[PDB]
Amino acid sequence: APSRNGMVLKPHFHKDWQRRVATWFNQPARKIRRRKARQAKARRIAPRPASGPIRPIVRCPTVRYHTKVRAGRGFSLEELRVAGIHKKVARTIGISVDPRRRNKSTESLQANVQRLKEYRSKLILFPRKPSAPKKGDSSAEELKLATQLTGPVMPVRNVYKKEKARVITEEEKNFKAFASLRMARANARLFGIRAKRAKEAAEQDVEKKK
Amino acid sequence: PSRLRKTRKLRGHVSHGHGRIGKHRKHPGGRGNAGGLHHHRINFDKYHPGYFGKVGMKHYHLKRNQSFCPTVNLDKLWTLVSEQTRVNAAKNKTGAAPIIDVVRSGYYKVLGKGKLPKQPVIVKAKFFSRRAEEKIKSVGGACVLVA
RNA sequence: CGCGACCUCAGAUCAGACGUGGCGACCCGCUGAAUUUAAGCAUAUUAGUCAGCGGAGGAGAAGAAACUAACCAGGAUUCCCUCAGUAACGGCGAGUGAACAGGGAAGAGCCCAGCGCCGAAUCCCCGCCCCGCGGCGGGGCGCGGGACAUGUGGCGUACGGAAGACCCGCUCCCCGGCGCCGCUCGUGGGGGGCCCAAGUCCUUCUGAUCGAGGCCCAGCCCGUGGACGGUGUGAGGCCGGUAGCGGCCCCCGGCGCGCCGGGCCCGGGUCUUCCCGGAGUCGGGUUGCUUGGGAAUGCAGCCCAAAGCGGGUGGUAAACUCCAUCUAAGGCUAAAUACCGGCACGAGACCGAUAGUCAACAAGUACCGUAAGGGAAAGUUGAAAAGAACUUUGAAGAGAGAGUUCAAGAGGGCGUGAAACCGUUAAGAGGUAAACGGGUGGGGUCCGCGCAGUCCGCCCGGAGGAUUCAACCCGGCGGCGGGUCCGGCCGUGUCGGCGGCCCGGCGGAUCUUUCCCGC
RNA sequence: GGGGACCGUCCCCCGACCGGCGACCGGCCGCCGCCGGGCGCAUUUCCACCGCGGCGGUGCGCCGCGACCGGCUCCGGGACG
RNA sequence: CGGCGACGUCGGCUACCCACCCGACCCGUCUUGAAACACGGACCAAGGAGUCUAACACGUGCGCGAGUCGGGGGCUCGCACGAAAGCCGCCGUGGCGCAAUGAAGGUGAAGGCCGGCGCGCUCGCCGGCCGAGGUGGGAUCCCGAGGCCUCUCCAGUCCGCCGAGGGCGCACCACCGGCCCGUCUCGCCCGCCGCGCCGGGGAGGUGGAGCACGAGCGCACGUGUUAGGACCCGAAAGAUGG
RNA sequence: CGACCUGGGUAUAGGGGCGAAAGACUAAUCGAACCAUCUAGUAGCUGGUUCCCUCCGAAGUUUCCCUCAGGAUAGCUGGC
RNA sequence: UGGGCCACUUUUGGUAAGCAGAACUGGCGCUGCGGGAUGAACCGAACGCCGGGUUAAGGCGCCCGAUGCCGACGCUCAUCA
RNA sequence: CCCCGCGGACGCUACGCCGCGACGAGUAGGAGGGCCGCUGCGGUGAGCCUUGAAGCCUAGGGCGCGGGCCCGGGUGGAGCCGCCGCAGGUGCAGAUCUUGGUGGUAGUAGCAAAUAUUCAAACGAGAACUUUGAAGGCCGAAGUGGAGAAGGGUUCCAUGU
RNA sequence: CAGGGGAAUCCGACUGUUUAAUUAAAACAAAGCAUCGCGAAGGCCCGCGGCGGGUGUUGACGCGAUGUGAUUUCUGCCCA
RNA sequence: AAUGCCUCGUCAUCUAAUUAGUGACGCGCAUGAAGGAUGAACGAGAUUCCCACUGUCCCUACCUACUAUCCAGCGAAACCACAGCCAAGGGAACGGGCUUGGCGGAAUCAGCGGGGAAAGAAGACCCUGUUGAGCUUGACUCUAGUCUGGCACGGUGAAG
RNA sequence: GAGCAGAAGGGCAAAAGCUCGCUUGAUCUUGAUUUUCAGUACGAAUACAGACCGUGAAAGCGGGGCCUCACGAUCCUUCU
RNA sequence: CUAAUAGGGAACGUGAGCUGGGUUUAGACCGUCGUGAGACAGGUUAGUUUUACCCUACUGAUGAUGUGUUGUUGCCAUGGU
Ligand SMILES: [Mg+2]
Ligand SMILES: [Mg+2]
Ligand SMILES: [Mg+2]
Ligand SMILES: [Mg+2]
Ligand SMILES: [Mg+2]
Ligand SMILES: [Mg+2]
Ligand SMILES: [Mg+2]
Ligand SMILES: [Mg+2]
Ligand SMILES: [Mg+2]
Ligand SMILES: [Mg+2]
Ligand SMILES: [Mg+2]
Ligand SMILES: [Mg+2]
Ligand SMILES: [Mg+2]
Ligand SMILES: [Mg+2]
Ligand SMILES: [Mg+2]
Ligand SMILES: [Mg+2]
Ligand SMILES: [Mg+2]
Ligand SMILES: [Mg+2]
Ligand SMILES: [Mg+2]
Ligand SMILES: [Mg+2]
Ligand SMILES: [Mg+2]
Ligand SMILES: [Mg+2]
Ligand SMILES: [Mg+2]
Ligand SMILES: [Mg+2]
Ligand SMILES: [Mg+2]
Ligand SMILES: [Mg+2]
Ligand SMILES: [Mg+2]
Ligand SMILES: [Mg+2]
Ligand SMILES: [Mg+2]
Ligand SMILES: [Mg+2]
Ligand SMILES: [Mg+2]
Ligand SMILES: [Mg+2]
Ligand SMILES: [Mg+2]
Ligand SMILES: [Mg+2]
Ligand SMILES: [Mg+2]
Ligand SMILES: [Mg+2]
Ligand SMILES: [Mg+2]
Ligand SMILES: [Mg+2]
Ligand SMILES: [Mg+2]
Ligand SMILES: [Mg+2]
Ligand SMILES: [Mg+2]
Ligand SMILES: [Mg+2]
Ligand SMILES: [Mg+2]
Ligand SMILES: [Mg+2]
Ligand SMILES: [Mg+2]
Ligand SMILES: [Mg+2]
Ligand SMILES: [Mg+2]
Ligand SMILES: [Mg+2]
Ligand SMILES: [Mg+2]
Ligand SMILES: [Mg+2]
Ligand SMILES: [Mg+2]
Ligand SMILES: [Mg+2]
Ligand SMILES: [Mg+2]
Ligand SMILES: [Mg+2]
Ligand SMILES: [Mg+2]
Ligand SMILES: [Mg+2]
Ligand SMILES: [Mg+2]
Ligand SMILES: [Mg+2]
Ligand SMILES: [Mg+2]
Ligand SMILES: [Mg+2]
Ligand SMILES: [Mg+2]
Ligand SMILES: [Mg+2]
Ligand SMILES: [Mg+2]
Ligand SMILES: [Mg+2]
Ligand SMILES: [Mg+2]
Ligand SMILES: [Mg+2]
Ligand SMILES: [Mg+2]
Ligand SMILES: [Mg+2]
Ligand SMILES: [Mg+2]
Ligand SMILES: [Mg+2]
Ligand SMILES: [Mg+2]
Ligand SMILES: [Mg+2]
Ligand SMILES: [Mg+2]
Ligand SMILES: [Mg+2]
Ligand SMILES: [Mg+2]
Ligand SMILES: [Mg+2]
Ligand SMILES: [Mg+2]
Ligand SMILES: [Mg+2]
Ligand SMILES: [Mg+2]
Ligand SMILES: [Mg+2]
Ligand SMILES: [Mg+2]
Ligand SMILES: [Mg+2]
Ligand SMILES: [Mg+2]
Ligand SMILES: [Mg+2]
Ligand SMILES: [Mg+2]
Ligand SMILES: [Mg+2]
Ligand SMILES: [Mg+2]
Ligand SMILES: [Mg+2]
Ligand SMILES: [Mg+2]
Ligand SMILES: [Mg+2]
Ligand SMILES: [Mg+2]
Ligand SMILES: [Mg+2]
Ligand SMILES: [Mg+2]
Repeated sequence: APSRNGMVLKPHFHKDWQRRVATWFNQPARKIRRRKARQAKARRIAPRPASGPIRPIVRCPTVRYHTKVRAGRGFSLEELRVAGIHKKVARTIGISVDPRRRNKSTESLQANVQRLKEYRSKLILFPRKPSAPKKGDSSAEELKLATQLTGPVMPVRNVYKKEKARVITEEEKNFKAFASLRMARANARLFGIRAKRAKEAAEQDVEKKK
Repeated sequence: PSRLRKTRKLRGHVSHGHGRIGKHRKHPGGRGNAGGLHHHRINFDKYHPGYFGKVGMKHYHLKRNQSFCPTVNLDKLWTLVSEQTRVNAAKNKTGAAPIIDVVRSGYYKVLGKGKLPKQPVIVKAKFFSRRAEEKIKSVGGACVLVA
């Protein structure tokens, strides 16, 4: 029964919740088990980066996050094509590849192939047979310079262009920001109906003139 | 701590604070928000007006990201840049005005609550209100739109 | 009117294999209520839950878009945080209720059919020889059988592919083994076994001690070991253990080098010419269930029933139009995730024998029910049985002596041994049932070092003793004060910044090569 | 992208002036106190004993009595207007 | 000031028994009313009933504060304690707060004084300042004529107290204005790459859980309400499978 | 001497059976057996609800309710 | 808490009721104490543990505290006072 | 400028101490305090204890308004408590409460369906009940007789207690 | 060992059966009478389901469903 | 009348006396025809009368067996706030307790049924509950089965 | 002492009654208030304010009936 | 018949005293009512009547207190009548 002022509360406890309760007493043990598996994996892939393959630069989808850049699933096939990397050789040298991602623009496409070129330059390729180095890498570059990289390979950062203070032009001070926004909304709202009315007026004009 | 509660002070009192006449019974009045229109109507009308009935248009598959537009007022506009940006511009001999990109700071719309200090500034934003643009132009600044 | 070939079937204790049943905590497929809430109740809720049925594995399922989106776009699945008690559903009542984006754990991709090309290139079985037995393979042989053109294998699968040319690069894989590995890697990899510090020192308590004092040296001895348990108390040094990138012995396994043996076969770029897809399926109607999915989210039944610049989706039914996005109706796939059953462990601010599992014990036992099923009670002598020899009364049970023990006022349901209740002894009392509150009195049991009643400060007098008092000197140590007497400094400013982007740091939404590595 | 300059804070220094020596510390002094050792060896100082001693405080082993003072109260006499 | 004091007496008694006087019906419970001829209670022992989770609300304590919070993850010999603690900062994603209002499209919180001008037309171009208006109360604070002193005086030296009046006014309250969003009524202007069935503005009412120089966030505790077995015990029933 | 009595074997099983019919009988259970589970079902109704002292201290009334043995609401109460 | 009940007075239905229903104030419920022999409500008075004094309402033959006053004036005889 | 005296009570856990004035009923209910009580954890008491812990008993001594607590005596034989915090499965007279135990009733109701026993002897500690003998009776062949089915499961038979 | 008898009234024809554990009856049954359905691709009925199953190894002198209740005698009117 | 309220109907008969029985009457509250009316035999069926018979009674007595009783042995249970002498008063309006009075004398045995509003059972009557269940239907909402139409299985020929 | 639609009460005379004439204020709107009241709603009512009208020569009066009664949420539907 | 055949109370006295005819369960019949299940202050028939051994009361039966023990013979308080 309600009593004086309060909030109308609707708890979702009508459905025998006590038989399905997830406690978290194994959380500290799960963190230990995950940490041990991470360490074991890093030992397994000896000089390779401990995190995994290099991921591409990717812009987040919606209008809430399109100002943000993160790491994607894998480099697209167009990026590998213009970087000169075979799509089957890429995975063996630690480049993740996503065959289902396309490139709508050239700015993101060119930014990811610069990423691939920089990674390819930073890569030390051990010879398949250590006695015979065929095309991999000089022995000096891998004698002691090869260490296990920690963290994401070339971590993705959000860069911000710094705008230098400038003298405001007379044309900038005369731009009407609110009026332009209101008129842009109205133009998009009335674009279709204006085109229909213009077409209909053309129909009435030709039939009158004829 | 169970030692700080009324149950320790109610030991020896037969009714445990719930009365002898009306007692403590299971659910007199119903369970939950039962009878909000019949015998709890006065409570619901008195404290929760508008509780019953539909109002407005329903919209399937609302995506809150589409309408994401955080707003910042003019009185907090200069906090988005460093104080050094501000003091250098104030003592600047030339007419150079710093650029404040509110989209970089995480806002899309610039509202016009408060007042601005009297020095020009270029403000980049997705949206402006009418009075926010009016006050920015009053201090000699400019409003520039970004997408 | 026989003999053959095939097709479709049949039998066999034919040769060789496979399935069944259990467990079922977690997982997959179905089926599926009502109690309950709505203060009644029928939709709703409970709940796609309990019960019912089937099927697995160490995980399962899912899973590489007929996806999300509408952006400057993301990019298999699964799990966590958040979205969010939100959009939405709902006698729009009670109530119910996701997803996308974002951040993380993990991260891995692929294979057919079809279209085509290649003398079926393919596979199974049975014999023979050889190397080995370990999850039975390799090699060779068989004018040895069979499968298979009603389609095996190689190439190849939407991320396009193939064949020819032209150019460039010869680049190097897998498996089984011999010798040795480094040996594995948070410090041998795993399993098993056997071991590794130091008081039973002196004096004492006690039934027994692990108790209590002590152990001059800087302090009994060891300590990388002072966890724990046992031992007649309560023990780091009595014993097992504990610590240690301690030791020794045996067995098993996964990473390389030299070599052995076998298979082992061309890759990329450009141009040209070709080739490209899953149908009683999609989709539509209707019905029933289901969902947050709302003019219908998903599933299924019946009816209709496709197309190929097509088809699906684009969360309000429909037509036209543009655009975006994927490519259904075939298949596999680790990880992160789950785990009230099992095997083996560790721990706890939990319970302490009416508690905690029903079960601390010959407990799913005894016992009950025809059966399905129901289901207890019940721990403790003592350090050691040293478990009472022997004498005596009695037919014995049972006693009296004696004896063991620290104790039987511990005597085999025996640690302690409350209350209710009972026997006896002692004291008191008694015809208004007892019992009770207040006030006294009498008696009694105890208590009081009770029984000549405190104590101690100063002074006076008496008779005695004495590292003997004040004042001075020497030394030590304190307390307080001193313009800073002298330093050391402390707070606030105060300048050359000589001093810190080399010869001091960290930052900055401040300006720049107008000297330097990317258009 | 690097390297610079600038700004803001800092961390050490080279020095001075300012307020203090503080509850951040030492040395010198001055005063004071305590302790140890000498000297002082007796009308001083201290120690213990006795008086049925006095002045204070507390309190009488038990049972009792009296006195005056003050607070409250109930009464009774006497006298004046 | 008196008496009395060891094998008999002295003091004590809450406590043991007994006697007497006065008072006294058996508790719990429901109930207007119980000693009730109302129900439960033969006696004793042990057990036995407002709990935990989640969500709100308010109060209180703590830290930080226009912010706050790492709770999920990760890093730190992986581990007696330690499943703890510590740390991250380009792990703050995110939650809550910092902005409201409308069904929505959407829109979205600064005024006051002094001046010259169109016409100081209920007003538009600017200037200069200041920076949330004003009225009535308002703790506190500030000024303050006049008094308060010494053995006494002609005449000021330094500050302490009382003090009529006056002033600035915290928080908060009442009221009047002002601003933002919705919706009416009236009306005239302005803008231009789109000259539009375009966009903006004004005045006067009225609807809002608003603004008007933030107060929140996290943690802990208490109380109240609620969903859960829900303070404990209790149906007649219903369903599934045997 | 009969529509007779009776053993054993069989068949029918729970909203079912079987009944010369009484709602009879169906393992001492029948106007819906027994067993386990859903289930600690729900109860506005009955019973109980465990230490001490101090301070404050009620209501049986208003309005609405398929409300009349119950609630919400105002009142009365306490605390800060 | 949302069952009330009682008394003076006003008051409705009823022949009436220790009946049913209202108004006002007080009480009981929630409250003990002195008195009414006894008693939820009447009369007095409300309450910490006590000593002394004095009262209220009510009493003062004996139970049973207090008239055991040389109390005042009348009235009354009841074989149900 | 105190000094022949070099001296002068207590206090103030400030969450403490002191003073003055008024007040004190209480169900349901609320609040505060608790140096009231139970169990366990972190600290602390150079805590207690086999020269005797817990528990229990007690005409023993006391304290507190009270919840309760301290101390003496006895029994017992191995662990326990105070203080500062923390945490609860934390306090019982009731629930026709649960489990266990025990009373009065009460040496009471009762040991009364189917006719019935008696004598002697033996064994034996012991004889109304056993055994033997002698009588008197009953079942009366549709039996209280002799055998089986179902069911029981060793009850069968000896010997001993 | 081993019937008291007689005159009547009500009910049920009789014999039989029944509420094991309060009702033995006048209740049920019964023969008799009457009505209804059905010719098998059927009537009546079971069954979650099968062209499944019972009546049915049956066929109108049969099976199934009702009412009344021996004999005798009657069984009237009404199809709104 | 097992069916009639009024009703113990009215008349006759049976008796000393009959709300009973039988016979009769019938505007019959509210008899009546697959059930009405009869009718032998039958009946642990309901009723009235008569003969006989008797302890049913007047009106009780006596006897027998087993008990009860007393004893040896053995040995429960129900129930139990505390208990247990009354009159009146008041009081939840019927007290064992309270007030006022009457009074009150250990421990017991056999009986007894006045009280303990005795025990046995959370009244089954009655009401309430937004508690059920068995049954019914002209309640509400459904449903198995059935009747019917359509689509499919589902084809080949002709007449209309 | 009549009438004012109706129950009753109030009120009313060159009225509020009767008869004529013209009409549609029984219209479009925002708030405030009163009544029941919890100071919630509905219903009803009062006083304004802004339109647009009616009537009258005008002052004015009128957003129904002289006053006290004559009525209705959410959800859904339907119209504007 | 008689003198008369008065009226009443005691939980409408009296069911662990009886009986069980009536009312008032379950079986059944009839009439009326109801569509029906079923109902009827209508009629009819058949239908389990449990416990005392406790306390008191009462009825009887031993006893008990006081006269030193013990016995015989007696008195009458009181109660009944
Ligand atoms: Mg209380
Ligand atoms: Mg209690
Ligand atoms: Mg209603
Ligand atoms: Mg074979
Ligand atoms: Mg319900
Ligand atoms: Mg309910
Ligand atoms: Mg219900
Ligand atoms: Mg299941
Ligand atoms: Mg299986
Ligand atoms: Mg799988
Ligand atoms: Mg799969
Ligand atoms: Mg694909
Ligand atoms: Mg939220
Ligand atoms: Mg659901
Ligand atoms: Mg990761
Ligand atoms: Mg092929
Ligand atoms: Mg040990
Ligand atoms: Mg040890
Ligand atoms: Mg050792
Ligand atoms: Mg070791
Ligand atoms: Mg649409
Ligand atoms: Mg147990
Ligand atoms: Mg025990
Ligand atoms: Mg014996
Ligand atoms: Mg002993
Ligand atoms: Mg013992
Ligand atoms: Mg004794
Ligand atoms: Mg009660
Ligand atoms: Mg009552
Ligand atoms: Mg009581
Ligand atoms: Mg009574
Ligand atoms: Mg009773
Ligand atoms: Mg009761
Ligand atoms: Mg009882
Ligand atoms: Mg009991
Ligand atoms: Mg207890
Ligand atoms: Mg941590
Ligand atoms: Mg963010
Ligand atoms: Mg003001
Ligand atoms: Mg205002
Ligand atoms: Mg609240
Ligand atoms: Mg419960
Ligand atoms: Mg139901
Ligand atoms: Mg019946
Ligand atoms: Mg239950
Ligand atoms: Mg009640
Ligand atoms: Mg009530
Ligand atoms: Mg009354
Ligand atoms: Mg009450
Ligand atoms: Mg009161
Ligand atoms: Mg009183
Ligand atoms: Mg009195
Ligand atoms: Mg009186
Ligand atoms: Mg007094
Ligand atoms: Mg008197
Ligand atoms: Mg007297
Ligand atoms: Mg008289
Ligand atoms: Mg007082
Ligand atoms: Mg009080
Ligand atoms: Mg408890
Ligand atoms: Mg108890
Ligand atoms: Mg006997
Ligand atoms: Mg006998
Ligand atoms: Mg014979
Ligand atoms: Mg025989
Ligand atoms: Mg034998
Ligand atoms: Mg018959
Ligand atoms: Mg007949
Ligand atoms: Mg029979
Ligand atoms: Mg019977
Ligand atoms: Mg019978
Ligand atoms: Mg016939
Ligand atoms: Mg027949
Ligand atoms: Mg008759
Ligand atoms: Mg007769
Ligand atoms: Mg007749
Ligand atoms: Mg007929
Ligand atoms: Mg009496
Ligand atoms: Mg009852
Ligand atoms: Mg009952
Ligand atoms: Mg009700
Ligand atoms: Mg029902
Ligand atoms: Mg109907
Ligand atoms: Mg107007
Ligand atoms: Mg009017
Ligand atoms: Mg009677
Ligand atoms: Mg009886
Ligand atoms: Mg009786
Ligand atoms: Mg009878
Ligand atoms: Mg009957
Ligand atoms: Mg009829
Ligand atoms: Mg009979
Ligand atoms: Mg006499």
